[PDB]
Amino acid sequence: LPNITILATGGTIAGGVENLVNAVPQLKDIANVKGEQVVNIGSQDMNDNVWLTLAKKINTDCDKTDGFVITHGTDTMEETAYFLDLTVKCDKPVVMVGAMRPSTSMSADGPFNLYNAVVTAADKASANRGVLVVMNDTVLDGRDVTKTNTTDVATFKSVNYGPLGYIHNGKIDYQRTPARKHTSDTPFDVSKLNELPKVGIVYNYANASDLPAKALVDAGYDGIVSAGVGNGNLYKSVFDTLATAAKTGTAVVRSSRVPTGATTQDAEVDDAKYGFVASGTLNPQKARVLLQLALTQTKDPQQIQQIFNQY
Amino acid sequence: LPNITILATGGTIAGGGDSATKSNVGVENLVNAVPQLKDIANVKGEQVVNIGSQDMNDNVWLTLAKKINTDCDKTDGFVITHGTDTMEETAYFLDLTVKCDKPVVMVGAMRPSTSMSADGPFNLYNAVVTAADKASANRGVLVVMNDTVLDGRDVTKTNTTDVATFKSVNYGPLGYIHNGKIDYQRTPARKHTSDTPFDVSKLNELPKVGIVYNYANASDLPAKALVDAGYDGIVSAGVGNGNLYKSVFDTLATAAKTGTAVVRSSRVPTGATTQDAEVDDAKYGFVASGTLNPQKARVLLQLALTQTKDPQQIQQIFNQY
Amino acid sequence: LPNITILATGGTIAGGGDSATKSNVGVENLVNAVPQLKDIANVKGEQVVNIGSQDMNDNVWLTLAKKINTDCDKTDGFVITHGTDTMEETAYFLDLTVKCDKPVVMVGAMRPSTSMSADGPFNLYNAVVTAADKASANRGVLVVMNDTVLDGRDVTKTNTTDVATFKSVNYGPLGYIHNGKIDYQRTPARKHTSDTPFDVSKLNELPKVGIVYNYANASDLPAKALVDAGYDGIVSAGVGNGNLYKSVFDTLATAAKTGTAVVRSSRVPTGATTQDAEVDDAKYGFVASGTLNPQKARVLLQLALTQTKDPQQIQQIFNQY
Amino acid sequence: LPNITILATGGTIAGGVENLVNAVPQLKDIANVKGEQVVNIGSQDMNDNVWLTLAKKINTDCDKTDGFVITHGTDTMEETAYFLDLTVKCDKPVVMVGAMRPSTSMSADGPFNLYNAVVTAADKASANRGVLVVMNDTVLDGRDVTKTNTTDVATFKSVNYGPLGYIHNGKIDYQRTPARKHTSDTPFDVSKLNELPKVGIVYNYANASDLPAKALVDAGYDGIVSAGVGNGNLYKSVFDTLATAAKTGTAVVRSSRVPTGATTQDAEVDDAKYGFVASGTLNPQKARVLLQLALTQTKDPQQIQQIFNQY
Repeated sequence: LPNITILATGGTIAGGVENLVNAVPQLKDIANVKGEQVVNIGSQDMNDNVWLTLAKKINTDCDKTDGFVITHGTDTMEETAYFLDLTVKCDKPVVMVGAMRPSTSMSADGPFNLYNAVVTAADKASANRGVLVVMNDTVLDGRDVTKTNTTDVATFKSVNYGPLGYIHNGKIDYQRTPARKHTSDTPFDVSKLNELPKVGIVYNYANASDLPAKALVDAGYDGIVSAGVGNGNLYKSVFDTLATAAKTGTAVVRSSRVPTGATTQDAEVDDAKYGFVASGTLNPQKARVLLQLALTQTKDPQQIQQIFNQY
Repeated sequence: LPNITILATGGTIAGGGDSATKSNVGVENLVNAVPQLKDIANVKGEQVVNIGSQDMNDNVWLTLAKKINTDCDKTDGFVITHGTDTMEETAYFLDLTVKCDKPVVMVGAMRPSTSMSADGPFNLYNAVVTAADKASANRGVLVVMNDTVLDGRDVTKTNTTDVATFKSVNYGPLGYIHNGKIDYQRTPARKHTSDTPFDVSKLNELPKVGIVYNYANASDLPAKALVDAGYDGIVSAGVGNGNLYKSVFDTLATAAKTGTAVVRSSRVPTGATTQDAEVDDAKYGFVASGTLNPQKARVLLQLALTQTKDPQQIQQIFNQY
Repeated sequence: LPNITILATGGTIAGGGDSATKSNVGVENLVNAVPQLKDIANVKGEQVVNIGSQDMNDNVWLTLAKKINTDCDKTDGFVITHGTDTMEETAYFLDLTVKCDKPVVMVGAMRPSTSMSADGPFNLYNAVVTAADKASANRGVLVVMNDTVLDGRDVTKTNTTDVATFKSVNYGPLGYIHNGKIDYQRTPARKHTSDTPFDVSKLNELPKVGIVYNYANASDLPAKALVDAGYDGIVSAGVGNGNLYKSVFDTLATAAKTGTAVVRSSRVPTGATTQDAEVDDAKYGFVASGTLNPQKARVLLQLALTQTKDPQQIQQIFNQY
Repeated sequence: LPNITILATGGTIAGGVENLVNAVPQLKDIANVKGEQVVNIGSQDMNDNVWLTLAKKINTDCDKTDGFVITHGTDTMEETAYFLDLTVKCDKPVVMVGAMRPSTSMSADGPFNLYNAVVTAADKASANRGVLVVMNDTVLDGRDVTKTNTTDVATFKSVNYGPLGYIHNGKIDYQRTPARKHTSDTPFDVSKLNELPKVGIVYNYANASDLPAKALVDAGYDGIVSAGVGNGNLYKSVFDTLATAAKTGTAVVRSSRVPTGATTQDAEVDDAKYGFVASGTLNPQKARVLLQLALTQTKDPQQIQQIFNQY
């Protein structure tokens, strides 16, 4: 059976980490499982330092195991998954998993989610598909996956392009793979980084204040992601503040608060005139992930736009 | 035929039929752009304001509510043409502040009126059908898009470009439109229009309420900037079931005990931010938004703050409207 | 605490808590498999029948309706445990024939009770919560699955394996359940339970109604076989908005003028099969099903045929229930 | 500009076929369009003879054009699309398109759907993705696409695995391609066939009659697809009739009336014992398509099951 490493970032999702094989004994029939506690935080407190720790650990320990499962809180799992999708260089499956119900609650979803995550990490067909999220019997790619509902066990969906495969009786039928470049096909190399460029997110809505945007600019933030209205549009005072900042060198990415679809180039904002970048199907928190990593390579809006077109 | 007033807030959502007859109009041309409006209503148009909906603001909201409430006895129903980007916010504001019980229907277009297969003309026709239907009364303010009647509280823009973008993502639509007929199977249970206490006829401004986003390694600077500006309320677009990044939590905990109303909503597009989850709202003086997303929670918080600053009373408001 | 009766129609959807105490139950063990039922209700269980729901039939339907109507005054609410494959059919049959106004809630499980992360226990808990809630009365027969309360008319199985499969795909759910509390925001407008004329207490059989599928190059032999057997009604699972393959159309046109009731439904999983579309129903004597899918249209057609054979009166029934 | 052939099977969807460039003049700016009327029927009357005509025409005329657009009624478009997905051997885009509103109705969707279908057929990136359906600004694969709503212009969706790309301003961002084998990677060759094996569909529901199933068996049908309940289950009397028929050599495929998900092997029916085949994510009408073509190659249930696992 394959050697699978479980990297935990918080509390247990079934039934500490070295006792998962006794909480889910059926794991022993599909893998030899070894567990390590990397951090212990709630995922609402996820941060850049944990991201760097996780990427470096996977890239360092790749040769010591056949696949990785990362147990993670659901709140920010979609952000961590995409960060690792862009920075992991390991050739072996990396699978993120969580639980929408507490492990001690009735009909807890964690045990079977963990089982199916280990199935996915052990499947030779899972390799070269990027970093994966496995939730509710489904294999999802780290780029498009997002939390769609605040409480449903079925909350995680790839809302623009769909799942990669479904799991039944411990077997996966993969019918899709992400076309955007991931893992060893990206230039992002965080092995020597102690920190990431500073990128914040501002919301747009009727009568929106420019004060949040101005505060990030005044703090010297390297980039700002706009959660715009509709197809990435901005309330006038927010636009004005971000347009001035882009002329001073702040990177500005237009995303959307709208939960599906793409913030497109060639719409109602002349991005080239203002020095802005359109996020495509990346939602604001995912756009932040790629913008931070883009800013490790370049500050030029045309080159950042090309990054947002390839990854 | 019913008298229907169209209130325009921006550009035309339907064009055509405007060839001149003299050798030598705007909203008044809609009866020529969509000539079959004649079959279903007596239409009169007024241009209230002309702005893109990404620049929607409190002043336009107050103008619309006051106009509808003042002109209720002069017409049988209202249609408001509005940009799609913030329609869901205006719809809910009017849902809470309109006291006319005659139908008020909002409508827009996801394709330009000059484009191939423009959706505006048929959307406008169906909006007038809805405003003319006696069965549409007493259901609150409505949004009519893509052959569907949606209630103003739950309706939201779900896709950046699709003509089918507007959905009531938690509780579903009220009715579907086919061949100019509506089969209504639902009505909102939350209190609306004349069953709310919100009365803005005499108000010239609304309490200041801003929105902050949560994500990994979120800065507290947006929240701090609102607090420094003396904002009356702050809505948090939380992660998951309304949770907060530690730095943002710290600032909002301070703000809630120092005279700021704090509502926990969620960046997650469906589902409720609940009480009795993983944030002790009673300890911190916070309010949970329920199924109201951040921009909709801002609407209700602004209006709540015209009545009260007490967090327990604001929570009751968020449990009733 | 309310008295809640559980009527089981098959295997247990929750297990455990059954260790013996003597050195030397089935549905009666559910209070041990889900011990927190004690916190919310006084539960008594009866095994009505024991079958897989793919073998559901008219006799079980009649038994359930009669039992609920007979035992209504002996309890405060009912929960029916049922297989998922045909739950949506039984739910609608009971929605039309139950005359008790106390809550009747159906519940099932998409994972075996012995499996990892089995959904049955929490589904049953939430079903009892719903049946015990005074607010659940007068909303018709309900289905409670995956923390959601769904009305029996619109609820359908949308996925072959997902625990979240049951959805009200046209008009949405009535309420969501969190921490043992329901926030109801909707109720069905179509007439149900004591507002219908359908009374099956004295009936030992139901009219014969079959379903035929439409597709490219569809054979007329299924339809002809029903007609030859003297079926009282035939439901067509049409293509698109209720359309029929030419050979099937020919047979059903003949059947409708020769004493068979013919209802046009659709294999398409959401939306209505409408009147005034591309099938002249008046000319052919057909009835359009609206949002009722084929198996749900069969339920209403069977019951319509206990009252009338007249296609105009059956159409009115399909417009009211 | 590319040469695009429009093959019409019914009435016009914009504004006969030789006049589409004047109904949608913007087509002239993206392609040189030539139109042919192959048949003129409503798609509710679609049939095997039209399917054979279309496949042979595309395979014969492949060298004479750069891509194909087929105008088709929406009712059975998902069946024709999958038939062609399995039988077209041409290396050039084949794109199906229709309209949910009449061409003479307000806000008719046909004109822009046709424009976007020609965009897709002209895009070099559309090749080698199988037969496509283009509806409501979206490119969908012929296998998974299905009509989800009776009237909505947005009705067509790939409900299990998602779309291949979205179209904005005449440009497509493809992020997916079907993994199941299609077009020139299948063995199905209809170039010399005058007819297809007889395959019918029976519905399952409470108290279901076995008489439809028995009628198809008595007519000597080569195959029967069951629209089962849940995960492909059958009402007892239908099961019994189909089990007896399978022992006599009738091919029997279990599908489901449930609109998403897979009728799986290793569930509540012992397919190997009874000689049945599980359809996977193919719905009943799509399962019929593949079963008919399977039966041109083999009558053995294990070999038919392998076909349903590869195509």
